[PDB]
Amino acid sequence: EFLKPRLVDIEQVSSTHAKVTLEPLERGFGHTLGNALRRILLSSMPGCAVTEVEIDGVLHEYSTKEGVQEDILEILLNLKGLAVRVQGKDEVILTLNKSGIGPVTAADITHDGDVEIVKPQHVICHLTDENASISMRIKVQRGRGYVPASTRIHSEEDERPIGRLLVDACYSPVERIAYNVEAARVEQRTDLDKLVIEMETNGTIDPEEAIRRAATILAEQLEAFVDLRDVEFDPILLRPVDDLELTVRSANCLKAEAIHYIGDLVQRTEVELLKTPNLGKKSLTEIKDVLASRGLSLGMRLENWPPA
Amino acid sequence: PGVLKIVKVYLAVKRRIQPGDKMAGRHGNKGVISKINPIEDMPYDENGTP
Amino acid sequence: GPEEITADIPNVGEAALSKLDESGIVYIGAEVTGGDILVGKVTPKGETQLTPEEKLLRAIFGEKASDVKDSSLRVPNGVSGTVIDVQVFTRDGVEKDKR
Repeated sequence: EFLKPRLVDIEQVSSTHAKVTLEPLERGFGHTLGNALRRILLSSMPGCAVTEVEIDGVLHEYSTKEGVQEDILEILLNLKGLAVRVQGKDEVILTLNKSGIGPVTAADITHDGDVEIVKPQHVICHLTDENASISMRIKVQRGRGYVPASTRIHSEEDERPIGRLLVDACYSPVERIAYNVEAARVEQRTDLDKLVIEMETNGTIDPEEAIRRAATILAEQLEAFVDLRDVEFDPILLRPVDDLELTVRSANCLKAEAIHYIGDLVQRTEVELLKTPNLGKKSLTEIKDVLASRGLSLGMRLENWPPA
Repeated sequence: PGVLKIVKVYLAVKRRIQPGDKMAGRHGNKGVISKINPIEDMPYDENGTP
Repeated sequence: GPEEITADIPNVGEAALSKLDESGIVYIGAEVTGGDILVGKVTPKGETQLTPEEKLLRAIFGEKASDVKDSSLRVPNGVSGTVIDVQVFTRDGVEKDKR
């Protein structure tokens, strides 16, 4: 009873600006689809952005390298905006070496196997003498959303040598997106809606692929709604008592009172186990002696007791 | 004369913005941030710029 | 005596000595947080009665046997960042630091 929207008349204004048209739409679905797709496209779009940078002569982001016009901070800020598209890899290393006079642009970065620089005119630093050279390595990854450098700690699971300048990552290619609804040119029907989406990205992702990915994400999220339905731990404890190196007159008495684990012995306050038959004043101190040797003071209070 | 050697160490920390950080214009309108909203949640005009 | 400054600090593990140079100063550019060691400054202690336990302790361990007291500058809790610069200074006559 509802016409199915189709992807038709996709055109590109520039290398970044793009317009996408969905011609068949019903009365209220234009705005709903437009807003949902805008939120999906802005929120979570896969992309690639520079993760870390190692420069040969520097030690920290707050240093100055002789022969360059910009501080290392400004170089990192410039690199954060680099736009690069990768294929089949997720931890790709980019090396850049240049010596001379003038700006050093993204086009100088050595041509990797499968790495495309969307814009090569992206100036990143300036060399201001004849005998100065720059040599740096960029590790660039693949991600989903904004991830600050500070909030990542798993990268410190392996110790990072001094010289690794961590930069923030954005990963989101869609810089801007707007939508609009218009009356369709179809005349046979009474009235139909046509949706137009303009997206300004960094050039890393094709518009049509972005629309398809957003639609797939929305469908996967809806898959939940399509069918509702639905209508004593530390190793020291849990250890058998026959290891504390106890005496013979204790072992039979210990088994006689159903003490098979180390823990349940700890939970016995002093004033009460003395009522045990043939416990022994000197023997009881020996139990307290060997048990305190493990650091378990008598009289602890537990919550629950498993049977294993 | 009691001193024999002196050493001084400088640390640098990059403080970012966050909810409690105080912000104001230059007409006397101060305030404290309350929520760092995601991009798609802010109001946007006809051209899509939030 | 003198509160000499050295990298080697008695009774401190090798993990806390990862960022200390051959003189006892954090490497420029190392990242510090929490209570990491900045400079290894040791204050000598007073002892002149070589008890048998003291002599056994000196025999089983180093010559000082950790009698020198450790008073090292450390980062106060809640302070983080990367070391930028170190500006050590020397008295005339004393041996100059390697740094």
